[PDB]
Amino acid sequence: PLATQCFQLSNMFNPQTEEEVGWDTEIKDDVIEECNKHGGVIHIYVDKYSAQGNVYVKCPSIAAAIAAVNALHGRWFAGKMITAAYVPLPTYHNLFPDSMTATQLLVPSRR
Amino acid sequence: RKYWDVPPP
Repeated sequence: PLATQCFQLSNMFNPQTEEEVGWDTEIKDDVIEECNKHGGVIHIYVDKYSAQGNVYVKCPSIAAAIAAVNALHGRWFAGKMITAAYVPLPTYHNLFPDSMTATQLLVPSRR
Repeated sequence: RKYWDVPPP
C-alpha cells in the first residue's frame, strides 16, 4: 500500500454498544491526543454508523501520516486490536470534500 | 479515562 496524508482506523468501538452521550467526541479526542505525538491532525471523522468502528484521519503531511499509521497499527484500544490503513487522497476527498483545504491543526474538545 | 494500550480482561 502506497503512503498518503490520509488513513482509516478500524475496530475502535462498536456503535451498537456505545450508550454514553458524546462518546464519538471522546473517541475523536483520543485520536487527536495520540496523533499529537506524531505530527498532528487536520481532519477527523468518527463513523457513528459502521459496525467496524471506523475513524477517518487526515494529517498535515505524508510524513506525519506514516509516523501515525506505523505507531497506531496493531495497538490495543479498549481491549481490542486496531488496524490503520492508508486511504488514497481522491477516495478521501470524495468522502470529505471540506478536508481538501483544511490546514489548521485540530485540538481536542476536552482537557 | 484510559483506552489506549488496554488489553482484553
